Amino acid sequence: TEEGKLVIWINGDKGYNGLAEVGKKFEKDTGIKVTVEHPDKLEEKFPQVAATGDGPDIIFWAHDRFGGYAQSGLLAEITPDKAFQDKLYPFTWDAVRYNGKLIAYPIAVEALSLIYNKDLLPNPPKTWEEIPALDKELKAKGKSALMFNLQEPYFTWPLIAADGGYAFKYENGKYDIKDVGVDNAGAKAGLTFLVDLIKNKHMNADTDYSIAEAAFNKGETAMTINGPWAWSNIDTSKVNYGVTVLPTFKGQPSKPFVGVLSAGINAASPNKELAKEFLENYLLTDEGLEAVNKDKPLGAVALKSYEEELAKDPRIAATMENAQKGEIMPNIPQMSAFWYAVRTAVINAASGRQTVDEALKDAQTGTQTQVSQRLATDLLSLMPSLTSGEVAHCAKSFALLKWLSLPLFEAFAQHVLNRAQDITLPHLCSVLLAFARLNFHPDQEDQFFSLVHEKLGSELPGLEPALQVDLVWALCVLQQAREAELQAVLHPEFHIQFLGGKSQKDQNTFQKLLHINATALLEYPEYSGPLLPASAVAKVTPLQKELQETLKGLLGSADKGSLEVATQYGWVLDAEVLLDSDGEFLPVRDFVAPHLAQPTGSQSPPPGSKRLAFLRWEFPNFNSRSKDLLGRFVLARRHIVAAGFLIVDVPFYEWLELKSEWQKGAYLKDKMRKAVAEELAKLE
Ligand SMILES: OC[C@H]1O[C@](O)(CO)[C@@H](O)[C@@H]1O
Ligand SMILES: OC[C@H]1O[C@](O)(CO)[C@@H](O)[C@@H]1O
Repeated sequence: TEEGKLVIWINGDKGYNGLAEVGKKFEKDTGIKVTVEHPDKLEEKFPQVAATGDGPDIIFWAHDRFGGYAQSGLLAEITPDKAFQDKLYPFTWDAVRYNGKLIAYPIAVEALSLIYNKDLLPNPPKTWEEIPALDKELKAKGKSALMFNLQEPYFTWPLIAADGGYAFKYENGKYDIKDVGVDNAGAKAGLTFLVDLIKNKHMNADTDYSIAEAAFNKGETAMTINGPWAWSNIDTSKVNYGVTVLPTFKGQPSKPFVGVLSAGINAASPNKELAKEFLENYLLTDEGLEAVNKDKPLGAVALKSYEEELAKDPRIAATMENAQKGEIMPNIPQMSAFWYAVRTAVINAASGRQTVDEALKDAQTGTQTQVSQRLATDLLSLMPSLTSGEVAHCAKSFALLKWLSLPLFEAFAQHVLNRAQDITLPHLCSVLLAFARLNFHPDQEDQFFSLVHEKLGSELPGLEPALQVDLVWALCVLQQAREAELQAVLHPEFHIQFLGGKSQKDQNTFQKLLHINATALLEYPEYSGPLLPASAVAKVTPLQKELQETLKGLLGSADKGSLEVATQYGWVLDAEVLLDSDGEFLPVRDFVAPHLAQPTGSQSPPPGSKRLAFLRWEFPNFNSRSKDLLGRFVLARRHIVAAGFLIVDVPFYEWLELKSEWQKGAYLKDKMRKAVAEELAKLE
């Protein structure tokens, strides 16, 4: 930012001294002094001081940061002619583009490769499909085939994306933030193969960077996946290692992300043509790059002529080959959500918290919709200027993603109260329905639901019938329904309406009617209003499957428990048992069962009998990243308890820690005992 000289920022781990030698030759020929600095955290200092017109004339950094600098207008558009652009590998120019315009010069290229132990594995595998058999071979020799960091998506992405996956679609020099390839058939096939490697004991789901590096550099595993930064540590080991092309999957190359060390020009620089001359004519030449490479190695470089020299090192050649088959890392701000969404998906799928399809689906959603704490924070700040309809829209969308940001939902409630004067019923109802879906109770709880009752009392009968059900049901979820609202939906007219339907929509409306009716029966003791007539109350997951098989083994006989028990309240129990006072199973269906629509037995349960319900909770039954159930299932559990059941909760994350059948039986028996003991303590 000073005329007549050039100031260059570059990270401290690069060959800034070799870069200075280029500056000295530049001064010698042009008379322009060139100064090179390596300030700490320059990738964060640069947007600070360039926003106000200060900083260096040229900055060196990985290309992904430059996309954000350009958005702020901090990087000048560069003007290399086609003659110069032909000197560099074409794909590298695709990394220094913003809104179709070049904003930096490619310098060096970096990507993951396959690193292998030539003593354990003289010829590395060409394909991913061979590795399992190879691991069986090596496990018998006291070794393993492959170990790499499974915790961070940067290392797993080469396999996930091999057969068609991609972060954001790139076309005509631009990224399409709406076109996300996290959940297509290629991403699924790759992740499935990764998960299968784990299930088959060829890889461990806990393996991270440190574990894999130690294993390979100690000679314990025949292969790893890593980058040039890791070569020094292997040189200091005793492993005769090679570096080569990543294996194919479905005959498609592995697609690692590519990092392009680039040089940008400060938009606030008065020496843009001097910076252009130094970069194009002195740095990006065989002599210039050699000078920098002599100080600290660049790895593979974008300049074709010098890459031919460096590529004599077969490790550099493999780096460039993998980069040319890889996916340039998108330089757009939308990648932040990608990293978080995909990281969660891989961990969830590899550990069994989700299937491959479920995990990638959510990562897709998370990447397309850019959900992040910054999103909720941005909305929280707009709240005073948002309309009632915009809040209703917000609430609906967050509830749909099961994303319960307590600070934002409390601001929804306050927003509604501050506009109780003119807020329309639809806008109020959208918030109510969102609160119920996520089981959110605001701090000004009495005030919020007083408004709901007030606004809804006079207009409820005139609403569409299915909507009346949706709204009363939401109040039942939140324990706010009033007898007059229950009555409005439970009087003998409303039923015949939805009762006789095949739509699956009337059937859902009716199911919610059973929940309302169940609330009146079980949670309002003084309720003397109308109820549904007794005559009108009459796909399998792995968790559901294993829970049933484990329970069948414990019970021993079919008569000591009932599986998939449909109640007259709409809810279905995974299982029910009747324990006598000694904790031994009784023949449950020999006894009366008020919770059921049909009577199934005449005998009265012995005194001291304890009726237990096993209730399974699946991953989607919870708010995102929490152990709090959605409203629908808070309501279900509240009803089963009110029906006189002791609860054995079987959430997926508890069952997931039980790796053997013995553990699963022991866990269920413990939960039964604990529930019964919890009760006896209640009665004191
Ligand atoms: O290539 C640069 C990238 O490499 C990583 O270390 C991989 O974990 C990232 O943290 C960084 O952004
Ligand atoms: O979200 C709260 C709910 O979470 C559970 O622990 C899940 O098993 C229930 O016991 C509890 O009521």
